[PDB]
Amino acid sequence: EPMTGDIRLGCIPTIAPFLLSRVVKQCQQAYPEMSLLLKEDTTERLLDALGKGELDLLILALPVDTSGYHSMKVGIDPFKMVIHKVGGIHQPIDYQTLPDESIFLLQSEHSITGHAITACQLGDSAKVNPFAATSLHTLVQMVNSKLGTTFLPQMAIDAGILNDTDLVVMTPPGEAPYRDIGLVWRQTTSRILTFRTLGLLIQKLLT
Amino acid sequence: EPMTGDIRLGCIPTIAPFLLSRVVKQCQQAYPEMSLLLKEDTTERLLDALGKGELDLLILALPVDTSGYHSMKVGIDPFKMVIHKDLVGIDYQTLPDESIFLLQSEHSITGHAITACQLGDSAKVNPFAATSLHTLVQMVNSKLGTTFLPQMAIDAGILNDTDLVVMTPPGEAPYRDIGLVWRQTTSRILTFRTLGLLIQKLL
Repeated sequence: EPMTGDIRLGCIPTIAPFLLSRVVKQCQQAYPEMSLLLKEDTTERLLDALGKGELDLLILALPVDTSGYHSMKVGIDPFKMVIHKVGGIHQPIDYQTLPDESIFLLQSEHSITGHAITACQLGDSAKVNPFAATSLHTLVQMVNSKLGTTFLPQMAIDAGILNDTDLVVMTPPGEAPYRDIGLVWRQTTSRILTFRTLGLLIQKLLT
Repeated sequence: EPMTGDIRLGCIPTIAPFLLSRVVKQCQQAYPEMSLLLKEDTTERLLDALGKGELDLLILALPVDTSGYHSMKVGIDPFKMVIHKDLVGIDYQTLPDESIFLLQSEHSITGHAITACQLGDSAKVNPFAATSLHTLVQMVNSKLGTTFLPQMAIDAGILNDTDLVVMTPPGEAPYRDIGLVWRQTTSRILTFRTLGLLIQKLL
């Protein structure tokens, strides 16, 4: 029964595009009798889906509200800020130097907006472009068009989201500028061995 | 004032990462006094925002429900089926079950690819229910199935640093139309036609 059967897995669109294929291919090779029924959605709808019984496991970015659930941290990944290679000004980043609507952020339903704001210490909301984005690939294209800057997760950079771009990587304002990756499941699960195995595989996948 | 002032423009996630940056770049170079207040969202939510006044202009497809609005077609982009480089060889029902990767019905590209490629067998669809074509590209590059892709994604380099090859899907009209949608009672007729010509030249 462990590592066998149908498991309905949820993963947020800031994690799934550059982790999920390696998660699924390894489980196909090592556990071919386990069928992962995936779903890509944002955090609140994913936790709700776990509440209704729609899903059994969620791959989330950890600092969210997981009340009534069990949550296991499986890794960290830092934040970076990207600019076209031609406006590199100063490495210790002052947010007040930047022009007015020049920091692109996803719609606030994506947890990466709040995580990047709190972790990289963005205090001036006037610095935030009024783009209501949903894809970080769109923002990478916007920054590559010299239209501003954005925060990128490290796991996006390591999978070549900056390929075919003139973007460069900077270190954001410090004081723990990272994001926790974690696994979420119901407290009444009967598949704790499977979820701990998936967590160990994901943690090892987060190099 | 044509190309001056605030314009609230919405774009679907299956078009935006391949055209929106170039649209905004050319607009702020040729018309620097027009501010594009942008939004990425799916077709029904963009239509709801257009009807309630939250947005003024939408970049969508043509074959969606645009009752009570004005649609202008600005071009086409073909549908192409992409597969891993090792896995190759009119594309009939040879494919196994749960193999075609499709986005949720929330995104119009699913219905567009289904109707334009004559996909009548749902059993060949993998039950992913995705939202991002880049995730599906990563899944196909891991030898996990097929997916449909718009030509504008391939032109923007979505197959770069992958091992995917392009195949012609079995459709009589294997393409998707692109269009601009706005309220019929608008006064910015010249601005919207200008942006439509701009997008049409870009496509």
